[PDB]
Amino acid sequence: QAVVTQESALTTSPGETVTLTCRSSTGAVTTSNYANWVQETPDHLFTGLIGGTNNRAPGVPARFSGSLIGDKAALTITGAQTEDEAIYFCALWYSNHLVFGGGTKLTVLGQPKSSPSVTLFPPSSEELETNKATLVCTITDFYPGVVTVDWKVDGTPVTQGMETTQPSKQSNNKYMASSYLTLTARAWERHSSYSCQVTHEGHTVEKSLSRA
Amino acid sequence: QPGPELVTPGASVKMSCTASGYSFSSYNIHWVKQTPGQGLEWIGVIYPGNGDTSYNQKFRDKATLTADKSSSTAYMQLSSLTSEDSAVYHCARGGSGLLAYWGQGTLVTVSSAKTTPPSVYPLAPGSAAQTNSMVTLGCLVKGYFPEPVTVTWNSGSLSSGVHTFPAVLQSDLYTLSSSVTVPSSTWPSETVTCNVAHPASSTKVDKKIVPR
Repeated sequence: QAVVTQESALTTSPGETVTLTCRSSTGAVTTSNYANWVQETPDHLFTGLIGGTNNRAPGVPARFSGSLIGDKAALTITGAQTEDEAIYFCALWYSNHLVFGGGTKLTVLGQPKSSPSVTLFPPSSEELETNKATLVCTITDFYPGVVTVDWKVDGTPVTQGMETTQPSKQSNNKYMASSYLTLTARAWERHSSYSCQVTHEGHTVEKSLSRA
Repeated sequence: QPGPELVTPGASVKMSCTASGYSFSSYNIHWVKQTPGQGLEWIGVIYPGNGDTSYNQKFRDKATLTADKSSSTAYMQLSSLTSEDSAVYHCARGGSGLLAYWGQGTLVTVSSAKTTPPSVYPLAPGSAAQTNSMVTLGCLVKGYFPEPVTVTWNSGSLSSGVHTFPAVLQSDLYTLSSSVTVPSSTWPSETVTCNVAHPASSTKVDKKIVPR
């Protein structure tokens, strides 16, 4: 079992030509690997594109095409569309064993970039009766759909007891997310400040609350 | 058997591949395993033309592929079910060397976990901003197994502004949030709710979002 490598993410605009590659650690990617290409839409639908290195599946638009660039298998989208923003997976054959790649998340700028809106909730009184406290931080309406989250208690960073959801697409083709910070009801009354920091494209949006 | 997703550790499931891939082709039929972490894994391929099967060495003792040309059927039967097999098992139809058509995607959950009803806690706003004024409210659905749960707002009257985030696995138990936004002419003046129903063991909760 060899390992198949792809580019983590790429960004482009409509009308432009973008090239994705597919690397093989155990040598080079030849014609005898029969490169496969599958697309996964952010709604998780899965559609086959390319087989046998360069054969389009029946029904696939002419803007999709596969080829071999030097020692790597490649997918070329000439005249990219807004509907092309999705995750693309690569698959190489090996004797009698198909290995899949990590996938490449392609972003297509079909709408203006947007800073995420952040809401923060303090733990409810009922949960405190169970000696537990959970702060909820909701992150909605951002584009592109990549966000990192950090927490801060009393101005000091906490990297423990945190959990963030993965970005899912909204109805307006934007993205949304949330995060939970669980503490004890004892710790909830033994500190003061709580902060949820959302970093999106270089800029940081921050929302805080103080138990008062 | 079966497909309501929940099965005992040590059981043996059997799935089927069906859609509208239309008569004609299906020269090969592949099967793919999708899971948060291991990504896409290839189980094997069956050639309905003469029966010829190929299996991944990892799933040679656990997977069995069958198909007939009578009712255009194509089955996979698993056995010795561990919680490792908890994944989304897809099916891929297509011609020679083509992962053309993909199916719905059968969810499979293997766990010894007991069934636990959910508990809902209201989430009041407070000094933690919600964008463009208005009023953002929500609920915390925490500690339920298995999936899913359904959340509504104002008995269904209240759409728009609703954001039901996906559930994050939190130590053998599921947990999700769900925000909603209404003008101040509704809150804190009048009614906001909030119905979290949980099928598997049945549960129906009503929570009035009373201010802090």
